[PDB]
Amino acid sequence: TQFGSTLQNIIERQDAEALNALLQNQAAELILTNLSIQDKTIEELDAE
Amino acid sequence: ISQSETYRRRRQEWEIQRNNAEAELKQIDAQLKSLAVRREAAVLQKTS
Repeated sequence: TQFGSTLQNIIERQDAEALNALLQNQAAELILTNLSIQDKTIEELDAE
Repeated sequence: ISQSETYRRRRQEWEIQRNNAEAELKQIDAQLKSLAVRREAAVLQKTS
């Protein structure tokens, strides 16, 4: 049972870290999109 | 003579008004460009 408890905790951590990796990768993807948007905004001001 | 000059002066006003309209057309084209750029930004925001 001590190993079982230990295993459960390891498993929870394994999955928690996988989520953090996912979230950071997702954040990076959205930033690239936002950069295109802000760049486009600057072009808009030049049109003004 | 006065009548002739009256028409001359009238013509000068017509030229000014023509030029005002020309400026309006140019500003509008610049505004259409600006809006088109904004539209692309909106499309990117939808993409985001």
